[PDB]
Amino acid sequence: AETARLTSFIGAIAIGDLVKSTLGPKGMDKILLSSGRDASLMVTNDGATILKNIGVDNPAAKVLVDMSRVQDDEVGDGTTSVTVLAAELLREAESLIAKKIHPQTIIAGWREATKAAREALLSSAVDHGSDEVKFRQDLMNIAGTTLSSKLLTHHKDHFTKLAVEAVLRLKGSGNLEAIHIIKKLGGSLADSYLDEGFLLDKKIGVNQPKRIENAKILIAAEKEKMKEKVERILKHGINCFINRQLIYNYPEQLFGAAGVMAIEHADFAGVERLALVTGGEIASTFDHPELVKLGSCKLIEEVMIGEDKLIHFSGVALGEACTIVLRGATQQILDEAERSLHDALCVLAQTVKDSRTVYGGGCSEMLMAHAVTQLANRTPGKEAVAMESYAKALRMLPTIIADNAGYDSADLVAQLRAAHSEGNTTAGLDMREGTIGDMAILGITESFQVKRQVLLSAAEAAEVILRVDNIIKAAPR
Amino acid sequence: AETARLTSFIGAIAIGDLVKSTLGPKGMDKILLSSGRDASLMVTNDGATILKNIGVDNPAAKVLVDMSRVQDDEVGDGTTSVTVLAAELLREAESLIAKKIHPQTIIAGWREATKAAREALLSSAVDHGSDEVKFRQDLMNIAGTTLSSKLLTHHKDHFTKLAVEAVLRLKGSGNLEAITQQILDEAERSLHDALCVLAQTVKDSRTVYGGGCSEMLMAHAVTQLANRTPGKEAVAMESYAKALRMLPTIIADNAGYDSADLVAQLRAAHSEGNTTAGLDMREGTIGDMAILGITESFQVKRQVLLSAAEAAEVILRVDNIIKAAPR
Amino acid sequence: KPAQIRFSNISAAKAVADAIRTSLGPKGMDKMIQDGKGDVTITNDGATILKQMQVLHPAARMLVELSKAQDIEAGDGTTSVVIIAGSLLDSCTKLLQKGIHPTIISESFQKALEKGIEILTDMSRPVELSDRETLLNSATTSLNSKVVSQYSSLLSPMSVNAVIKIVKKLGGTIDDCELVEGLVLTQKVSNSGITRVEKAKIGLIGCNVLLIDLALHFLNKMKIMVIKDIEREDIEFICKTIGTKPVAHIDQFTADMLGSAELAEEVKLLKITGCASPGKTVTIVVRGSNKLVIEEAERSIHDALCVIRCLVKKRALIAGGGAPEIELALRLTEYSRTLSGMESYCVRAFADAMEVIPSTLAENAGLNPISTVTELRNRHAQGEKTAGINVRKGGISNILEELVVQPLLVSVSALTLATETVRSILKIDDVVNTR
Amino acid sequence: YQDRDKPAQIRFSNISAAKAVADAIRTSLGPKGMDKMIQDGKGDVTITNDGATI
Amino acid sequence: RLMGLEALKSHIMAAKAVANTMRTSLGPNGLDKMMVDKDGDVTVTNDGATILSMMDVDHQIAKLMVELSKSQDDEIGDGTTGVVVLAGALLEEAEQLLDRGIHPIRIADGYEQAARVAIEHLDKISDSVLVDIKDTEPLIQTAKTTLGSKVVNSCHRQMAEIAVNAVLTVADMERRDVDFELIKVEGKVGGRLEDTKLIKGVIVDKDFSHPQMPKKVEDAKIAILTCPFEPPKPKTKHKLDVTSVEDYKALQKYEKEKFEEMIQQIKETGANLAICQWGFDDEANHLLLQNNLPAVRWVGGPEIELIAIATGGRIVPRFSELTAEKLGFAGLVQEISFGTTKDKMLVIEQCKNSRAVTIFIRGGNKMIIEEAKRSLHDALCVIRNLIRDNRVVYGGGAAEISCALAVSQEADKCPTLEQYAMRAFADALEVIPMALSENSGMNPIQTMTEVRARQVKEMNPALGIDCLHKGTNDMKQQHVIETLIGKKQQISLATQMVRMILKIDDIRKP
Amino acid sequence: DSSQGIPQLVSNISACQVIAEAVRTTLGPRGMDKLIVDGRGKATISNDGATILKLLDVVHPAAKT
Repeated sequence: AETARLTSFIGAIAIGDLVKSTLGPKGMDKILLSSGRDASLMVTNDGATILKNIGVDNPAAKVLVDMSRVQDDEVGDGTTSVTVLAAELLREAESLIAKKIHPQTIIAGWREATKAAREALLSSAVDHGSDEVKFRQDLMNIAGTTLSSKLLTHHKDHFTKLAVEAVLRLKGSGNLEAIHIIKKLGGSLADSYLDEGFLLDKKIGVNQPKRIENAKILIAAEKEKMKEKVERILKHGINCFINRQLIYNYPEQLFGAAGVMAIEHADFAGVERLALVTGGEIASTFDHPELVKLGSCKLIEEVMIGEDKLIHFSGVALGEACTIVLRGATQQILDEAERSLHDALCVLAQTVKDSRTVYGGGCSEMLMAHAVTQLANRTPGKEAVAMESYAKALRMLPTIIADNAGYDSADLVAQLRAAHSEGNTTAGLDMREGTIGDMAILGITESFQVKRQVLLSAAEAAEVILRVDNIIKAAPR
Repeated sequence: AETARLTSFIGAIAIGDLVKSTLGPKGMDKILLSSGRDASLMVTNDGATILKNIGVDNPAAKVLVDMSRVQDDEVGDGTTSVTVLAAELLREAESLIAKKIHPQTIIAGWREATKAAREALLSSAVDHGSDEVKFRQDLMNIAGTTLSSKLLTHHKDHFTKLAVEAVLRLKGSGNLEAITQQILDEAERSLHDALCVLAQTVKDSRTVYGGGCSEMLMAHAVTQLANRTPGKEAVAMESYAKALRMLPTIIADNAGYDSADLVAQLRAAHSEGNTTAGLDMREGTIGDMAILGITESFQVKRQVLLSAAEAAEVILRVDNIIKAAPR
Repeated sequence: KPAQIRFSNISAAKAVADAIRTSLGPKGMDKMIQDGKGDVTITNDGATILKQMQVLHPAARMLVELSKAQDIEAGDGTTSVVIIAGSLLDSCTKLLQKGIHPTIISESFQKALEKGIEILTDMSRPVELSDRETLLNSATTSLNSKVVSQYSSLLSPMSVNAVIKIVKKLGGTIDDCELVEGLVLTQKVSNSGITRVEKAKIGLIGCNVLLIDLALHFLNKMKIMVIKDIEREDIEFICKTIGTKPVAHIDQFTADMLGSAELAEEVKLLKITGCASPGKTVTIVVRGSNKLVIEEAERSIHDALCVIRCLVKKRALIAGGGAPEIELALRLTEYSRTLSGMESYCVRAFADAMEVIPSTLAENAGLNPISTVTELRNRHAQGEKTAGINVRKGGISNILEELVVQPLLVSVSALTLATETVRSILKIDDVVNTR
Repeated sequence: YQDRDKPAQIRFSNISAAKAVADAIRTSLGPKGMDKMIQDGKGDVTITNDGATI
Repeated sequence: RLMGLEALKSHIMAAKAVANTMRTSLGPNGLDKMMVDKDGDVTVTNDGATILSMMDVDHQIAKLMVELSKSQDDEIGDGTTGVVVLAGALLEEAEQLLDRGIHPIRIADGYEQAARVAIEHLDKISDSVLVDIKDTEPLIQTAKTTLGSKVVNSCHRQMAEIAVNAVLTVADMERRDVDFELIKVEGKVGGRLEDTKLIKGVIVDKDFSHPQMPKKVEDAKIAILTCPFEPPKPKTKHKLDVTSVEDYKALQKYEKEKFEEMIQQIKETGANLAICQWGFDDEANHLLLQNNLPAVRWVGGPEIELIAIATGGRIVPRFSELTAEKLGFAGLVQEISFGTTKDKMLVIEQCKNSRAVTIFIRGGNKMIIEEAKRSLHDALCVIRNLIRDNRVVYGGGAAEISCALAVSQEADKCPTLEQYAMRAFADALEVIPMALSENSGMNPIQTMTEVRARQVKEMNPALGIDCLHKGTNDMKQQHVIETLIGKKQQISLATQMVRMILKIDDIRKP
Repeated sequence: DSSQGIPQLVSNISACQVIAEAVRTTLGPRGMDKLIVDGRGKATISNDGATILKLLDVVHPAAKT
């Protein structure tokens, strides 16, 4: 038992200390290189990409990375804060066991601490039901913080404007199927285009029309058999057809007599996203005629951007869709640009469903520590020590960001404790000048649902490690 | 630099853990045997007798013994409480140095903490402007706490009537000279230590709540001072308060009780009002010190607060030692 | 890690009891001790075993004094005290593995020690101190287990009528003894020529009997009895017997430093009767042929007085051979069923420590260690302490009917000094050397 | 300072590793700079002053 | 090798290794364990059997401890960890008696002597529940407490009603013969724990042969075949031989006679639902639209026999031997999808009290659904034991503390060498509840013997232990009750484990 | 590999003692059981003297007698 408890915590501490340097906007870089391959050399500072690629043989440390993938797939932001905050919680927990404290007793105080911590985030949660102009100002601060410590940190002023604009163009549910992302070569990071009619990143046909009126969107022995399948399409009475594979020129020309725009080589998202935008249907099987829902599109325009033909739609059912067109020099930059954009739209979509927001930059985290320490006034004896450790862990979150930015972490962070106790629950660390300032004045904030999810996933991922006491290794097969 | 820093901290921690066992009414015994004198084997539990006979070679620890001896000559009781508060400070302070914290900044954070820590003693101390029956009855609590962890547990309450009334008849300053064999050697020793504390309470009727109540109240004020101080000084206050919280944590473990629950509950008790809760060493629970009748002298707690804090400022500041050739 | 010292003091004290336990009882096993001079010895008396052990560890050093403390209080069952303390610490290791503090075990044994004397009180039979017939049976029964057991019936009553110094010389036999109200010395009155003095006055250096070549002749002119060569042990007794005081100077010789005696003559011992001074004293004249016989004769009466002293403090008698120990191990198991906290598991372990005494005597008696104690538990549950271990015959028999008895003070003091010493070990966190 | 965790020691290995590459080509600076030898495992030896091929 | 005193000292410590590891996973506050499967898979659970199932240990003394779980889970299930704690706890005290000098045989018999004293005490303090009257009110509430020691406490109430009704439907309370083979546990990813269903019949994850078929068959006609209604093909490939158009036009009409014969043969016999092994082509499904008869496709191997028991059907090899008697019987067959998932399981419902039900578990995670499989199967053991004996004793450590005093009081009435075994069996039974308090994070001993005074000094009935962090003791008020058959088996099967190890004092292998 | 005389008989005497010690505790109805494991890991618990010797398979010739 003695050796097993340390193997699970020390194994988990190494994963947390591995990527703690990437925390904050001024985070450190990290070199990634597989053994035996020279082309796999790469350097990055994204905590989600570091742990996803690195392997771990310790089982207790494996689940910490697995729970982080849930934060990346769903939220897309704050993945590093999950593994980080879950780590220092274990660092102090290992010290409590030396003080004759049971692992189960520590989970008892943490469940009470998460309530005082979740309530602190709720009390500071500032809703925005009116003032859409100011709500637009709020979406830029959540988008600006998501792109921090990324490749696009230099051009954050341009991408934050195209990100929040797509949110206001939607103005409804948080479905990201209506927001398309185009990857094209040429142009710098600031040369990103934007469109509102669901611009597509695919060219089609040889001689197709760039304009059509009243289009019906229906999504889906060589000269004799292809002609038969074209007759299966004309029975529906459409003027625009989409297919998942490439379309040959011979059956493409029969459409020219009726005027059906032939769209070829549609991907997975090209069929699903247009199902809601154009108001059509998947219709993977088109053998039976006139048994599927036909779409509706007024004008199918074509605007050439990035030296490649792009399909522009207009007059679609619920036409709040849009397209954020990314532009870069090569594919390696378009890879880094697409992931940071979609990750920004995830938390932004969460904000349209829940406009409540809290003050970031280390402001909300310190308030969670005060409400928990305030919860220590009414608690049993043993739980008072468990909530003390959960509070010092939240206090060390900006202590790491101050060290990653080089500022004296013992002064800026410890000063927030005296700032938030006696009122003034807005002071946070100003990373630009490296000092303490009010978040409401500077205009920096994050989503309340993202800070709550990492708070729950970090308290849950650590709950599984404390319940483990003995490791059992079977015979590998 | 690094070789000399650990000689002071680890050299003092060994003296702190040495007398960690004799703290509290259920303090453990201690075996001692000198070199060459096999007949000198004895057993005791008194902190003033443990360190006085043990030879010290580490120079950083010699000052801790001399500074704590002032508690034995002037106050006569609580000498063990000085060394425990000092070692617990240097133990946590060694971890602050690992977090890139200068020792000089920690001393500035302690001088600010000692101000708020002394403010808690005055608010909790109870003067006696009248009701001499209540003062004389509370003097038995002062005499009852001094004779704790001694051989006189059979007639503990009997001797409290002897020392308390002895000073009422003298009516002078604190000069106590005007007033088998092992049974008489321990009895006369504790008699001198009980009368010396009694002279201060008759001079200063202020008395604070004992049983770990006064120690936790000093910690709550310093913890509240952490939110009224600059950044780097706030961490020194957290470590100073963590040492005061560990003062009754050792008395609980030496008494066999669960120190993680009984001592930690007084934090939540004293945090929001209720500045009377203390540990019950007899029953092993938490109760009102005012109702149960347990209290200690305020002049003594202020002395241990200043003496242990002053003994730590010297050892924490120094990080290099100069050793000359032995004569 | 303070467990490094608490575990060592137990194993250090455990090794002492594991060795001397085989010498338990009259039918115990002897030992082979090698002295530093090179010679060896064959003896089963436990007081001589541990005295020659020359221990160094502090835990084992306390057991040597534990045996000496029983020699002064009760004087019997010297080895039984070390075995109980050795078995108690053997059970304490089972407790520390459970996560119990040593101080919790100390106060739990305070309850076992409190209920321990109670179990012996209900079973013990009170007796009358003035009844010398009970003083003779209680003394002569236990005296049969000594070395000189054949002449025990005649040495017992000499301690009865005296209750005390014992004079011994070579020649004669053990059966003849005489109680002297005054005092008797092992010296002679040489080189004096009178050897018979009535109207004697004694003064330790008018004075006719001096109790200390030219001084031998002048002291004979005045007809003064000169007695010299007196050790210091006799100076403490003569002062209380006849009322004399020492004179360290010739000028300090006066009337206030003398004594009186109706008769002081050498009948070669100095029979001096008629003290005529306030006091309580008596001297017993003992005879014997060999030197080894008179030395054991003194221990026969000196050990007999330990039983008389046990009956005065505790006017009660208890069965021997571990008979009351079975009641102590069974009734404490029942008292623990009603208790709570960490005291129940500690009172239970305190009872298991006493189960080894009859198991060890069953081993030294040739019987099975288990079947002997396991059968006595039901015999005491349904019966009383009459049945026990009879080592003379080697079997279970009625100890009260087998004429084997010991006083209540012997078994009580063996448990008090033993349990209090274990609590002293539990109150040790670590040991450091000084200079 | 105690500094149990030593990430700064990892930076010195990164400095001394890059320091050796510059110190090697340090003397081949300019037209009047020294020449360097390049021997292949097969034994092909060539000496040149081109800073890029080194 | 190992003979005499040193024989069992290595075997006892070999068995204690399994006890000291699993003594912390006892109770609701039990510490879980990390599993490293052979294929690198990883999981964490608290079940006692799952630990012993994955513990790949080579020591033969510990290997027999796994054989105990094969027979204990069918009878007890829930207390799988406690039996091993008592198995190691008894061997712990046995090592104290082996040093005294007693043979292992007298210890194995003395525990059997003391085990009957404890079983005798369990019958005395057992309280009836459904004596002389059957009722489902306390039967479901007692099952709600069985699921409280797991992560499924969020939706345990709906899961307890489905488990109680599943037993009463296929099994009778009066007959007291409950069959687990009639109750199958199914599961699919999607939904939550409160989305659990109960299909009075059987279900298989296979869709129909065509979406145009009837999605609801009310008739009691089920045709179970291995060869579907189509031109006959083997299990691998039809491989119709065609050289040119001469054979293509002659073989098409040969199958045309087959397409019209076997499709119409479903109506000649009177069958409606055609549960066939192999799938149908588009040509065969076009005629089923005109016939209005659904059919199942790609039915697996063992899926065929599972339907013949519930519906009473028969496995027919060909369409020639079809008749009326060989049809299966059902109340309503339907196809139920889950959001956008194309599972389309074959929902067969009897619409009556049949002798075969199926509990379909839903949930957003497969490991939580798998955890619900065991939490439900353990509830069947509490329901089955309650049916065999409505009497029950309050668990949570109240029985063992009350049983220990009844055994300790009977130890004095046995002048025999097994007396020390009776005293040791009592102290060993106290370790099972002492582990519940240690896993709760409290002082185990001070929490343990505090109940002894309560069951003796305060009152004679037994009181529980504050294990679930509730208000106080006396879990009778908290409705935490264990079975009487389980407590008698936990103490009985534990003595059998000690009886097999004490009688073995030498291991030999070349 | 040969040896004769007095000490050769002791090798056969002390060798037969090991076979008896392997089944010494199995005589009687309440005798102890023994565990033997084959290459397949199958453990057989029994106190039958004939089954124990059938699976031991001692290579010594004196034991085979």
